[PDB]
Amino acid sequence: SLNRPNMVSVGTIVWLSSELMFFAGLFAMYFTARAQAGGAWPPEPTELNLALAVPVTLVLIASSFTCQMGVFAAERGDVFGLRRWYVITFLMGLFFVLGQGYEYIHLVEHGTTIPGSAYGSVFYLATGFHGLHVIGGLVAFVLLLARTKMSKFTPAQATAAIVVSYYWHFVDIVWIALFATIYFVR
Amino acid sequence: MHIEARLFEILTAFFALAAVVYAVLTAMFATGGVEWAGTTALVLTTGLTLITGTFFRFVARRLDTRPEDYEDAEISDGAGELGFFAPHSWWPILISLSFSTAAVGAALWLPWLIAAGVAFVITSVCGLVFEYYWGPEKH
Amino acid sequence: DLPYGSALTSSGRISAVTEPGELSVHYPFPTMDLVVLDDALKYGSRAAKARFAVYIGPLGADTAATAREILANVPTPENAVLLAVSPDQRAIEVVYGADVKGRGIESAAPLGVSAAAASFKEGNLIDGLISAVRVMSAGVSPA
Amino acid sequence: ELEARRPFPERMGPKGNLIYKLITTTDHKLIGIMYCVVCFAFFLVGGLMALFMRTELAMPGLQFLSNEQFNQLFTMHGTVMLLFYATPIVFGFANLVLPLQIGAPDVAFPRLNALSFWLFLFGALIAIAGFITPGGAADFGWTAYSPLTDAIHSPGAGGDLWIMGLAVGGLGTILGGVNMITTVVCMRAPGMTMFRMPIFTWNILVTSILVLIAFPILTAALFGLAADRHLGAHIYDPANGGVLLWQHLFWFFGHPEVYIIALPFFGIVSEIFPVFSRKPIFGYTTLIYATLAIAALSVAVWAHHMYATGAVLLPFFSFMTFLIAVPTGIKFFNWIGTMWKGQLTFETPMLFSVGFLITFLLGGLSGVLLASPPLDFHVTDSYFVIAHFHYVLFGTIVFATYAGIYFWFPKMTGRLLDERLGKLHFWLTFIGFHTTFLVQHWLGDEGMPRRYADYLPTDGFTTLNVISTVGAFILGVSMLPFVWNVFKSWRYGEPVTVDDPWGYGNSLEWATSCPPPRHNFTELPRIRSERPAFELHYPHMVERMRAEAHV
Amino acid sequence: MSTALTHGLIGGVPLVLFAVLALIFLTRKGPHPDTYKMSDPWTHAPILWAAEEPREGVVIGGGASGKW
Ligand code: HEA
Ligand code: HEA
Ligand SMILES: CC(C)=CCC/C(C)=C/CC/C(C)=C/CC/C(C)=C/CC/C(C)=C/CC/C(C)=C\CC/C(C)=C/CC/C(C)=C/CC/C(C)=C/CC1=C(C)C(=O)c2ccccc2C1=O
Ligand SMILES: CCCCCCCCCCCCCC(=O)O[C@H](COC(=O)CCCCCCCCCCC)COP(=O)(O)O
Ligand SMILES: [Ca+2]
Ligand SMILES: [Cu+2]
Ligand SMILES: [Mg+2]
Repeated sequence: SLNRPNMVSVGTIVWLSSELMFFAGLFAMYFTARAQAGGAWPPEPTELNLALAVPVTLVLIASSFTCQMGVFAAERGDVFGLRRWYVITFLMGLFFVLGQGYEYIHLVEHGTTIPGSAYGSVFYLATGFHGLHVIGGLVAFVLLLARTKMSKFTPAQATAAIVVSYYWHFVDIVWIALFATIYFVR
Repeated sequence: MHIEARLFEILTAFFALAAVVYAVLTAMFATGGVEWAGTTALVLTTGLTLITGTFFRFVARRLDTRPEDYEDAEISDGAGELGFFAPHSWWPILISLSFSTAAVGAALWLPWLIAAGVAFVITSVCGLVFEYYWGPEKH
Repeated sequence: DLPYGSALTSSGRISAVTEPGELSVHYPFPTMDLVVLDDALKYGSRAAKARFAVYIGPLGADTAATAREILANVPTPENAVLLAVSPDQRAIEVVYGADVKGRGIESAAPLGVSAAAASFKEGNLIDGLISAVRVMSAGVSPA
Repeated sequence: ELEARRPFPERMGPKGNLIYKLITTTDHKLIGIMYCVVCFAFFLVGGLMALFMRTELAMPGLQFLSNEQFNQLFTMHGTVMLLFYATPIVFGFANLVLPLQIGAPDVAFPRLNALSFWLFLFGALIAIAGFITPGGAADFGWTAYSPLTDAIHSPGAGGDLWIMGLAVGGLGTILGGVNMITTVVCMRAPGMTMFRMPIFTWNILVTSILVLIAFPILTAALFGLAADRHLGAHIYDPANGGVLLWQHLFWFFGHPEVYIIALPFFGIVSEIFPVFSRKPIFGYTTLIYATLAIAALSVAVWAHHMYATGAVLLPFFSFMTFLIAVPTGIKFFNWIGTMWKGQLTFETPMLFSVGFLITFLLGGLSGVLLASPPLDFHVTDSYFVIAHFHYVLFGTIVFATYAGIYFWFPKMTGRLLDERLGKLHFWLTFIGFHTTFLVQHWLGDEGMPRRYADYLPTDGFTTLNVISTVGAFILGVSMLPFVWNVFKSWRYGEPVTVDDPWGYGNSLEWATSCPPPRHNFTELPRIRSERPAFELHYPHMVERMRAEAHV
Repeated sequence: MSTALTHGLIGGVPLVLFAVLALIFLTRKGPHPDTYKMSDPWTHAPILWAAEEPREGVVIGGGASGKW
């Protein structure tokens, strides 16, 4: 029987709740800069494309499923299923990062930079900090997959997998808020 | 564990009320607009407590009463097996030093120092996480 | 469990209390003198490999053999030397275990007794004690 | 019946007894001790800066100091003695006794607990290291207003080290907060329910919850400012509405910060009062509600720190600031009711805990006046607000801290601090404190603004400045007896061996030895009430305790 | 005003206050009991001090005696 709370999970939950207030600053800056826009909020050089941000968002929304499948495999004692699903998750995350980088290059070429405008500052700051969190998540995947083959698959390793999944479900839920508030509510 | 769950939603109710009051009272008879800076903070302060409250509620519904949650409980009930705690480790100081190096690099804008700091941070975190999992040497 | 604010715990240990601003040791000697005697005992136990002990209290009606049944209370009673002094009745006794035999104690114990008696001509209860311990510890060989 | 003991206990350990188990340590007790030592080491440096800026401000004209030096000096004093001394001492007190109070053998995530300490120390060092540069440290106040802090108006390197040091230091606080929440929630003894743990634990729990809100937004703001200074972004541009973005973001942090360093020191005195009064705590249930109410209120109260602008909704913040002053009154009344009709004895802890009451009341009374915008219209950025926050800070951070130190020194060390050498300390620190801060109300009212390096002879205020300087040097010499006492009463001093040097002890840490073993406990009593050590000792009174409680 | 008076007063008062408060408190008697004289009856409980070195019915042999 199980009759205790997992404290490795409560620790990560409270930390993830605290980390939500970090993005509060970025959201505040965005909404403050948007207010003093006057006319068109995205200025003349800025042209947002939905031809690249939509597929990337869909990929970042398909990673959670695979991640949860890996977690489901973890709870049974399956060490191989976890590895397969986590590798797929890693690849999808890498796709997200490369897509975002490509969009950055495209935007910079047409004259939307950090020192160029007030829009550019907030846009790049918010999306760059999110990218940094994603890279941290990828590093976590690599570290966990490296640890899964050091020793026998004990419940502690399953707990580690579950908490890493928690973290991932926090990088893709904060990107559906940003995508909704940037590309739709302009 | 109901007291823990209640302590968070008690705050959640107040935070939601404060955010809603602030947003409306600023829209009318307040110079400018809706005061996006203060409104943004409170609507995420509520979320901070909401996440923890919901998680605690689910955990409390999952598991039954513990010796800690029992009024007339005996010391003999909790006897058994706690779990694992690290006796000693010298990795934390290395992690702190790595982060300090990265910070000093970022302060004076020395990209090489930043790169070195990031490499050190990754190595130190790897050392910390792979501490009680390394197997014996193979020879 | 007898004194005020004492209780017998589930492990058999005692937990006592003191009044705010009171002491719990209350020896009638200065702290620095206690430090000197402590380090003297500590460094005399080394270099001789036999632990030294000191007794201050009543020696009842025998003053020669009641200082012998109390040697059994010190840790490792064999390979241990004890100096018992009686303030009420002028008496010095030296008692040593069967593991100290032939290590130089026989020719040392009179010297320690003499040092203690000589220093007891004044109110130097603790000064003579340290002198006696120092003289006795310097005669016993580790072997 | 008759055991063998040592004439005096051992003074110190042998060679190589401390050094290695100082960098690899995992024990929470040792971490708390290190907190305390480093915090006091920083306190002395901060006090030296205050002495420097107080000496120059006794006579008109720049005698030995400069404008730049004075600016950097008050910027660094208020930073060091607020973020490098005050915040970490909270976690110092939390690491000493909280696991003992809850009946746990350890905290959750101990390696994280050590990582927090090291983050603290190195962040503090990198922030202070701004004095090594030829330019100097930060010279723009601890508040860091815009656009004074951009690269145009503050192009120094000290100001960047300031930001980066604060950012490094802030991570340890959050890690400590999550650690304390987890420890309280999970690590409890059988029969220790939520409503049976001491008030100190409740205060630390709610303080950690408040930390989890306050600090991340400050980190975000610091990152934004670094982005502006190093990448040439437009975040806090005045044309962009960024002069007041910074103020909102900063004061969302700033006021919860000043409540982070209040509640734990409420809990310390709330623990000390019942012991020396031979009487239980008064209104146990209502105290936790007061704590919860003030903690909840201290989030929607942030703009009372910016009235002199023209861009806040005055009624909202004024009303909330008025409301945040009720449960503090409840706490005061509960303390007075705890002391009422008891057997009072004034040892060193009790003396400091009483001094706290006298100081904090006037501090809070002055604080309530500032909450009305008409009154703050004349008195903001003057020497009256300085008097306010010094009275209100010096009660919780000095008197309560010293009370806790005198209380828990024997518990943690096994030695007793001297008494005739602590009364001198208290009286010096009490006489020398009012002499240096009481006349600043008049200074602020008469038209002396804050952060002034110089004044003219024909200004009127010179005598009121001499008095403050006289008083400040008594606050400098008051530290000598305390440091001497701690240094001399560590190797020597009266052995305890009684595991309760005060008697009538209430909490669970007084049910173990002085000092406690590695794993804190060798046995546990039965938890039935919130006074387990008073249940264990004096069983005869148990029935009385259940009969006289309600009136 | 009167730099001699200012400097001679911001640095003189603390020392006098310290001296007075050190006369008041540090001249009192503490809780440490008075020394035992070898001219009064021994009233304290028995002592039996011992050492802790070497670390970790009884067969014995030998003795001595004394007098003062
Ligand atoms: C948090 C708690 C705290 C503490 C403990 C103190 C301590 C003191 N403070 Fe204050 N102070 C603040 C909180 C505190 N302060 C804050 C939040 C600010 C805002 C900053 C800003 O303006 O930006 C401030 C700023 C401030 C000013 C503003 C100056 C101006 O604007 O013009 C003044 C003016 O007199 C003042 C006075 C004092 C005095 C006389 C002490 C005395 O109690 C200190 C004397 C104590 C000592 C301990 C002296 C020690 C020295 C030795 C014994 C020498 C040896 C040392 C070495 C060898 C290293 N402080
Ligand atoms: C550090 C601890 C601390 C605490 C506890 C407080 C507590 C309070 N503070 Fe704050 N405050 C600071 C630290 C603190 N503060 C600092 C550091 C600054 C300056 C920052 C800077 O700008 O540099 C500051 C500045 C500050 C300002 C801005 C002033 C200005 O910049 O001009 C205001 C304005 O509203 C304020 C109000 C209050 C109020 C109403 C309380 C209340 O918490 C106190 C209430 C207490 C009581 C009321 C007494 C007890 C009550 C009773 C006995 C019942 C009596 C009932 C009635 C009177 C009705 N303080
Ligand atoms: C005798 C003498 C000259 C000594 C001077 C000593 C001295 C006063 C040093 C100050 C150094 C610093 C960091 C100054 C800033 C103030 C400050 C923060 C002080 C330290 C504070 C402190 C104790 C905090 C905690 C410690 C901590 C967290 C770490 C400190 C940061 C560290 C470790 C940095 C220092 C490392 C250092 C000095 C290395 C320089 C060595 C070399 C050869 C660098 C030169 C160099 C250059 C110049 C390149 O351009 C370059 C480009 C691409 C690749 C490489 C390099 C490269 O190596
Ligand atoms: C200081 C923290 C800020 C972090 C925000 C992350 C930025 C995301 C990168 C987006 C690229 C856009 C560049 C652009 O259009 O302008 C470019 C300049 O931007 C940069 O140089 C970005 C470098 C930022 C450093 C990366 C992170 C720092 C590491 C610190 C770790 C502690 C070109 O502009 P320009 O040609 O001058 O008009
Ligand atoms: Ca002057
Ligand atoms: Cu305030
Ligand atoms: Mg102002």
